[PDB]
Amino acid sequence: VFNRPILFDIVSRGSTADLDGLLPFLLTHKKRLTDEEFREPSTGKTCLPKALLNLSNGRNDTIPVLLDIAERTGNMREFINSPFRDIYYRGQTALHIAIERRCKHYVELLVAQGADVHAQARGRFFQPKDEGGYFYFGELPLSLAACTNQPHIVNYLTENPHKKADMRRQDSRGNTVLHALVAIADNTRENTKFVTKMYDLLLLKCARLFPDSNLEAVLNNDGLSPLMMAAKTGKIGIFQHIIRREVTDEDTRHLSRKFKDWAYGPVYSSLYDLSSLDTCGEEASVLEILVYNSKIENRHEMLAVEPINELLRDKWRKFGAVSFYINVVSYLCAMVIFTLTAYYQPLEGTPPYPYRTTVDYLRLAGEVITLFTGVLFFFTNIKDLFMKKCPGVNSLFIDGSFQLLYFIYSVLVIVSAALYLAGIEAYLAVMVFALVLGWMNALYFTRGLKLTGTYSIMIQKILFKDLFRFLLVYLLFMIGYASALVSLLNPCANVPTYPSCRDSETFSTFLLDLFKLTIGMGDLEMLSSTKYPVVFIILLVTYIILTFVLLLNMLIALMGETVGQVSKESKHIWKLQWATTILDIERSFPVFLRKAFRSGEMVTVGKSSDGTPDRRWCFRVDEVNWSHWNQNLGIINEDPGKNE
Ligand SMILES: CCCCCC/C=C/CCCCCCCC(=O)O[C@H](COC(=O)CCCCCCCCCCC/C=C/CCCCCCCC)COP(=O)(O)OCC[N+](C)(C)C
Ligand SMILES: CCCCCC/C=C/CCCCCCCC(=O)O[C@H](COC(=O)CCCCCCCCCCC/C=C\CCCCCCCC)COP(=O)(O)OCC[N+](C)(C)C
Ligand SMILES: CCCCCC/C=C\CCCCCCCC(=O)O[C@H](COC(=O)CCCCCCCCCCC/C=C/CCCCCCCC)COP(=O)(O)OCC[N+](C)(C)C
Ligand SMILES: CCCCCC/C=C\CCCCCCCC(=O)O[C@H](COC(=O)CCCCCCCCCCC/C=C\CCCCCCCC)COP(=O)(O)OCC[N+](C)(C)C
Ligand SMILES: CCCCCC/C=C\CCCCCCCC(=O)O[C@H](COC(=O)CCCCCCCCCCC/C=C\CCCCCCCC)COP(=O)(O)OCC[N+](C)(C)C
Ligand SMILES: CCCCCC/C=C\CCCCCCCC(=O)O[C@H](COC(=O)CCCCCCCCCCC/C=C\CCCCCCCC)COP(=O)(O)OCC[N+](C)(C)C
Ligand SMILES: CCCCCC/C=C\CCCCCCCC(=O)O[C@H](COC(=O)CCCCCCCCCCC/C=C\CCCCCCCC)COP(=O)(O)OCC[N+](C)(C)C
Ligand code: NA
Repeated sequence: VFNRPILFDIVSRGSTADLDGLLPFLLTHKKRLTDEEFREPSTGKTCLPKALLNLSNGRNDTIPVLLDIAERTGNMREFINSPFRDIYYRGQTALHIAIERRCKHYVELLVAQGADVHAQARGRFFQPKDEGGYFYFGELPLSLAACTNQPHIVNYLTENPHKKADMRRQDSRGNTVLHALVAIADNTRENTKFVTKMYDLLLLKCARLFPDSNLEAVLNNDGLSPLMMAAKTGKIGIFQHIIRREVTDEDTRHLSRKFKDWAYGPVYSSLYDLSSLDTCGEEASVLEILVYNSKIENRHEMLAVEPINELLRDKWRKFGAVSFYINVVSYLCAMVIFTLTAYYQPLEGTPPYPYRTTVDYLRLAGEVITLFTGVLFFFTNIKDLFMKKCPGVNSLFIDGSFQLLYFIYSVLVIVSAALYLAGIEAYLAVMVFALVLGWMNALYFTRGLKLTGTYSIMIQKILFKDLFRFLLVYLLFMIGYASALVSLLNPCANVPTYPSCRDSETFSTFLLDLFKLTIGMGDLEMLSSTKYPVVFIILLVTYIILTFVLLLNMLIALMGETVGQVSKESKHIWKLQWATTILDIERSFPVFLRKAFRSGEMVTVGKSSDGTPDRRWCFRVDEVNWSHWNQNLGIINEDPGKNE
């Protein structure tokens, strides 16, 4: 009377008037609502999911009934819990369905019987949009309700009579509720609204509940926290909100990262928490994540917030400026040292090994210092291949290209030294390409000034969305005419004189004469040796119009369309270049020296409810406001000033 297909029409239909009869039929035959001849063969779906999917205006009258019949045969902690055993909805239960349908009345019901509030929806659907899934809320019903802008259940699953969902529970990746809100978040307006609210709501609620380590400290199975997870994923709206977290109620002020050290009239000093941002060596940091392994589309907005920008300038003036300007002079000299050898490198015989003088020993000092630079830039770039390297190289204006070019320069100094030692005499030609790269690799060191650093990246953008497009067509106009005009010149079999005639290098030299014409440093050198002389000049004049008057001047005009558009991008890319420069210098120091150039200070920011004073390494920011007069919230230092 009640087989599989007939019921799943009923509970789908929502008619609680023909299923009066399951009990006398589901008791004498000794069946159960959780059998294999009663669930769909593919997923594992049951009456109780099917009801909530087929929900009539927020009300399916069958769920109060089926669980009554479930009890009188007997199952609640096996019926409600029954997960879909698919590889695609794995772990999903009726409760995961009761909240996504946004039905609160039954979440009370499903929890009233004590179903589960930590079942983990591990399916390929319940997977981020980086694996082959759609919607990753975490994996828990609590993490779901928070990640769907549904506060009242997020309260309920915490504050209810029956079994409570704690916030400390990790999903299969370590990610708690707050790790998950950073995952579902985007940097839109309405998303960042409830993300921050439900973010706030919980770590406040974690403190009134378990009075211990904040939930925001709970790392995951990658090693990251919600703040370091926002930095890696590019979530500004929450990333901002964490760093400027002012909590006023003194029971939870310890969940703050912006403080108010003092406020005399309309001037106050704000004091930021650099607990994770600037950790000198020991811990993983927010600042090394934004700058190295993050999303380049939003780093400039994540580095252009509270203390980060002030924090990098506070590193540049200490050590970042100086050490950089020792890196530049040491490189320029190394290229002087590499210049002098090539100018005093002899050019007779086998590769000129014999030195036998003082000057030739001074040259040898230049070749040994040189080969060091090559192998140095070799090893430093190969260890980078095992460590930081491999973004979208050479379309990446944050040392993506220069890493590639110093690697080339590293090869050619090793090749040239191989051939200079293997006896081949073309050490020079390879060495000559190395020399020119290296002086062009001194554009690397234009980061110490917004002027020249903004300059060396426009060069690289006007070399992409600009003069390669030109090289394309210009090679079509040029091969077209170069083949067309040499087709008119008569061979030298006809007889010895090239510049009138055609033989065997005509094309080659003639391209150069056409390359000179477009740019202007050539002469037409009009020729009567051709068989049709008038048609020849019809074609040169079209080359000169369609290449100097039309393209090479349009080439100037496209740059103007570029440098007006990529200027704002270029100021933002420099701030990454500049920052990546600092953290590389800093990272190269030992920990005791980083810990000597700390950007901050210990401050007694409050008591940790045990009398333990909270000694956080922090960063001051003087600020002024002639409108926010009631600055009487968190005045740590009642005596305003720093009183040095
Ligand atoms: C940029 C190019 C990319 C595609 C590859 C195109 C290659 C172009 C080079 C053309 C070489 C010349 C070959 C034809 C002419 C020639 O030489 O003909 C002959 C025979 O040739 C040779 O014996 C070989 C000599 C050259 C070898 C080294 C080239 C190395 C080029 C490397 C590529 C350049 C970029 C490298 C950087 C890569 C990374 C960048 C980032 C990429 C983005 C990530 C004459 O020679 P000769 O020695 O005089 O022989 C004597 C013959 N006799 C007279 C005695 C009978
Ligand atoms: C204190 C605030 C000062 C503010 C005022 C301004 C001061 C500026 C001083 C600048 C110092 C840095 C410049 C020196 C050269 C330098 O650092 O060259 C670096 C590397 O050099 C070293 O490895 C040498 C080891 C020793 C260095 C420090 C010596 C200075 C110490 C004295 C300063 C004062 C503090 C401590 C002294 C100890 C006692 C405790 C203090 C507290 C009181 C007792 C060059 O970079 P490179 O690796 O080539 O680039 C990275 C390459 N990559 C990763 C990008 C590929
Ligand atoms: C990925 C990097 C690795 C590169 C791969 C290529 C490496 C090695 C090739 C060298 C071996 C070939 C020569 C051996 C045979 C020989 O000996 O051949 C010679 C002539 O050979 C040459 O001239 C070889 C020219 C080499 C240059 C290649 C390109 C180098 C790299 C190019 C890329 C970098 C660009 C920079 C430019 C800046 C602009 C853009 C910047 C970027 C944009 C801003 C024959 O004459 P002969 O006197 O008889 O020789 C002596 C022979 N004897 C009599 C002793 C037996
Ligand atoms: C108050 C501060 C007290 C400290 C004072 C200074 C102390 C020590 C100075 C030590 C000098 C050597 C430091 C080397 C640092 C270094 O390794 O630099 C490298 C640069 O390559 C080299 O150096 C090549 C290696 C061979 C050495 C140089 C040539 C031989 C020695 C010359 C020394 C003489 C100097 C100058 C004489 C002329 C003077 C005119 C003044 C004028 C003042 C205006 C940093 O490249 P990287 O960051 O890794 O970026 C590369 C790109 N990539 C890989 C990251 C993408
Ligand atoms: C390759 C490595 C990289 C090197 C980098 C350092 C290079 C240069 C140092 C420049 C420092 C100042 C730059 C700040 C400019 C600025 O801030 O503002 C600029 C104003 O520009 C200037 O005034 C440029 C200088 C004018 C005089 C030229 C020579 C000065 C250098 C020293 C002398 C060199 C000569 C002769 C040598 C003779 C010696 C005997 C040998 C002779 C033979 C024996 C525009 O204002 P704004 O629009 O507001 O800027 C926007 C950026 N903003 C404000 C946000 C930072
Ligand atoms: C996907 C396309 C792939 C196609 C590639 C095919 C290229 C070449 C293979 C064929 C050449 C074989 C060698 C020729 C024979 C030879 O050895 O001839 C030599 C002379 O030297 C040449 O002729 C070689 C220079 C070029 C010649 C024209 C071809 C032009 C090729 C241009 C390729 C264009 C690519 C791309 C377009 C640009 C835009 C970017 C793309 C799209 C986006 C990426 C011997 O002369 P001699 O005996 O003295 O003759 C005298 C005869 N007399 C006096 C008796 C009548
Ligand atoms: C859209 C661009 C392409 C247009 C192409 C179509 C136009 C013309 C091509 C056909 C020309 C044919 C010429 C005649 C054939 C020839 O060559 O006959 C030669 C001699 O010729 C002549 O005496 C012709 C007199 C001069 C007038 C030339 C044409 C008119 C010139 C103005 C052209 C204006 C338009 C265009 C140019 C500006 C372009 C920039 C725009 C933008 C581009 C996108 C044969 O020698 P022979 O009689 O044996 O020697 C003389 C007799 N004696 C004394 C030895 C016995
Ligand atoms: Na213009």
